[PDB]
Amino acid sequence: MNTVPFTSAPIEVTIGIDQYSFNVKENQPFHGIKDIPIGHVHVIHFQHADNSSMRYGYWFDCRMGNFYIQYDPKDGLYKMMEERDGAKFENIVHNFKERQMMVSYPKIDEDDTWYNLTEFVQMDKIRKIVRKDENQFSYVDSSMTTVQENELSDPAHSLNYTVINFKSREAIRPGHEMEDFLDKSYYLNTVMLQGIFKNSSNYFGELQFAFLNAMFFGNYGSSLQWHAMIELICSSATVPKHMLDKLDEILYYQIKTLPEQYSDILLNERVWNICLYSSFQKNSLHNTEKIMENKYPELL
Amino acid sequence: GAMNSSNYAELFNNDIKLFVDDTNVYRVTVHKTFEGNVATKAINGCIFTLNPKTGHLFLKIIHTSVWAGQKRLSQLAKWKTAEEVSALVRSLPKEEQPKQIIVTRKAMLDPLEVHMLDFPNIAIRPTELRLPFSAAMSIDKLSDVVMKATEPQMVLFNIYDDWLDRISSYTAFSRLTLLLRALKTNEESAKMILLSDPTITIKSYHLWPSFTDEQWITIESQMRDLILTEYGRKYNV
Ligand SMILES: CN(C)S(=O)(=O)Nc1ccccc1Br
Repeated sequence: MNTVPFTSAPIEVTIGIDQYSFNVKENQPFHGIKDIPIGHVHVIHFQHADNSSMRYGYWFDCRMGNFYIQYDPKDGLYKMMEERDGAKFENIVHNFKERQMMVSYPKIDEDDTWYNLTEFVQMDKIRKIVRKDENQFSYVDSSMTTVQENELSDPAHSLNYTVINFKSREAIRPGHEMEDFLDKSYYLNTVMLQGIFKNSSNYFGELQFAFLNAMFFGNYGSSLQWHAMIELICSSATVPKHMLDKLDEILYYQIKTLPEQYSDILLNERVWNICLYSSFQKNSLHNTEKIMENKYPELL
Repeated sequence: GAMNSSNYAELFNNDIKLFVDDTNVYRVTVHKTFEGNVATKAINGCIFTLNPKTGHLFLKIIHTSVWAGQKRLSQLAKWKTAEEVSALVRSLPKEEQPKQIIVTRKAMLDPLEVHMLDFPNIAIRPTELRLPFSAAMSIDKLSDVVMKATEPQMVLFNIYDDWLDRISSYTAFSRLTLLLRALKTNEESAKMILLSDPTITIKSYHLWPSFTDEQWITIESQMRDLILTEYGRKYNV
């Protein structure tokens, strides 16, 4: 089990760890989070009690180093940092554990939610979308814009998601305009899967990461990216059967986890009706269609 | 953005633009079969592509052979329209290519945008105007060339005849849309109005009769009367 210890908690803050969260009061004796499952990526995120503006957080993988949080009173935020002195870090984690000033990652044993949301998400791919190569972890917040958004202003702080555009030369073969626009299989399978992502796992991983940035940080461009990657599959007549089955599972757990109250902003009516009712895949997303109809029948 | 009553004078500035109307591209007659079912039979169609400033009309004739063995013809018709407009633009010298293309029906926006990806600097625009270009097939010489065609063909016309020698393009477009609106509302009346006087003929190289200025004023009044009446005859007023 891994641990993310905290130097202190000087300001009141709601702290999230993956899909869990807890309130920490100003100067409460809080010193971090223990029992974090090894083998998955994780996200630790923050919303100050004085500013529900700017949710922000850090994607990390405990196998890549020893990480800890300390509040920076100049920049005014909880910062992730790395301690390469392993002895010193193990020592600091042991005393905090002995004084019981840490919350436990509260995973129910029956619960596969986090695995199902992050199945294909890799830290190495996250670090290519969020470019800050001197750190092993990746900062994201509510306000960061995507490359594609910037094209339509600071590139160092951008989300470098794979650009998908249905009305672009990349998507449309000369001479197959109508064919390729109505059936996007060539753009999905040749351009994107074979050409750019290399395999469907990398595609799904980016799709899952965009959704999670949309859910945890309300990141608008991430929501756009998640819907675009969905729409490209739903608008393709020819999709490997294993990809359709896995997409249905992916989307099921994403819809299941979404807050019932955020459906109005994080769900694009047009794309979902296409996937579920008009598209080629109308009959192929059985789990996703059932949970959507029973939980958000308004949207449809 | 969309073209409407407020940005109407833009049509007559010196930025080359074309209206594209696809209404008459896919045309059918509906008939009964021997078994008593219903079938369609396609007839020749046309794309109506018009420079409103100059009157140049690029009438691309759509031969029924282009539908053979195709499904979902109404959807295909929009893509075929787009393919042919794009081909037209590519055939033109750079300095004659339009800066804007205005489509008369919103369903042409995506087909045309996709076919024109090679011309990112050509704006594809809808309009809020209810233009009467579908009535182009009520102009006898245009209907005649469409129906006689035995293969795909482009025919070039000036839809304003020689009017621009005496009036502005704003006035010429207004006359054209009045004539066409009249032909759409009551074709027979409209045509009677235009041809009633046998001494006023249509030159071989023209589409409309050789009215004097005074005669165009009388004609235009008769067309307005026609349109208002049918409006009453229809809504009872
Ligand atoms: C001991 N400290 C409370 S500290 O130094 O402020 N915190 C710290 C430093 C390195 C690694 C982990 C932590 Br938490």
